[PDB]
Amino acid sequence: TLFVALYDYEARTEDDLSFHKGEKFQILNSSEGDWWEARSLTTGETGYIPSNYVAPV
Amino acid sequence: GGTGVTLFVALYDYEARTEDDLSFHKGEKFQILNSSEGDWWEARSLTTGETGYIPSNYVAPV
Amino acid sequence: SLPTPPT
Ligand code: NA
Repeated sequence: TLFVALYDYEARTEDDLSFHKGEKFQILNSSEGDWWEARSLTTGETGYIPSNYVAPV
Repeated sequence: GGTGVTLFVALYDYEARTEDDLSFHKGEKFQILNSSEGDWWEARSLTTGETGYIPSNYVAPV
Repeated sequence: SLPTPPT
């Protein structure tokens, strides 16, 4: 159930994650629209990610 | 710079804004043919077989 | 409200 970043992303808002291509995530909440809550498996940080930037491993 | 996956799903309905656009509905599946222009992608609809432009932030990997 | 990928 791991997801992987297809692209780098630089987040400029408080609650959105920045991440690099290849970074791995666990999805915590996909129910609230097309920004998902996720945990980065690099940092352990939780925040929102754009769901079009990640794909299932 | 491109996408490592090639099979995408529409997150929203879209109405073509030009003759070379696809129109599509939420859930429709696509194979991406050219992502190199960035904001607009060339895709094949796996419903219609038609090829045309889609807005790249309307789709996500399956 | 999603970003366009940087392709
Ligand atoms: Na942030």
